[PDB]
Amino acid sequence: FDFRNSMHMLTSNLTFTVYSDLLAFVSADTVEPINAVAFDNMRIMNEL
Amino acid sequence: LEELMRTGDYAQITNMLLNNQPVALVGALPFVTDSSVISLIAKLDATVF
Amino acid sequence: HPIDYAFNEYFLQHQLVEPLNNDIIFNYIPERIRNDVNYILNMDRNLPS
Repeated sequence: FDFRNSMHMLTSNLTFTVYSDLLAFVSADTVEPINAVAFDNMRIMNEL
Repeated sequence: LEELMRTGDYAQITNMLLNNQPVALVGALPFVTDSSVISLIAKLDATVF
Repeated sequence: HPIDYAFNEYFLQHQLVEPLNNDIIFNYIPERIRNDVNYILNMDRNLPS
C-alpha cells in the first residue's frame, strides 16, 4: 500500500433536484366541443 | 371577446397586458360607477385588468 | 484505490442527467397538437436552473 497513489480528488456536482412524470406542469384547457376543426380549418362537425 | 372566450385566448392578450401596450376590447360589458374623485387620482382603473 | 477510483469515477462522468427548460417540456410534445387550435397550452410553474 502506497498512499499518494491511492488518494484521488473528486469532481462532483452540487445540489440538483430530480423530476419524473413531467408533463403535469402543462396547464391546458379545451374549447367547447361544438367548436371543433380539422386540419381543414372550416370546422369538424358542422351540420348544426 | 366573443371570438376570445371561444378561441381559448391565444396569450395574445396575456402578452399585451403583461407588456403594457395601448389597446381596446369589444362586446357585452358590465360598467361600474364610482364617485369620490380620489379613486381617479390614485388612477384606480389601471387595476382590474 | 486504483480499481475503486476507476469505478466511482465513470459513475460521475456518466451522470445521465440532462438539464431542463420550460422549452423542453413544451417540446416533449408532438409537433402537432400545439398547432391544433382546438387545444390550449400555457405555462404556470417556473424553472430553477
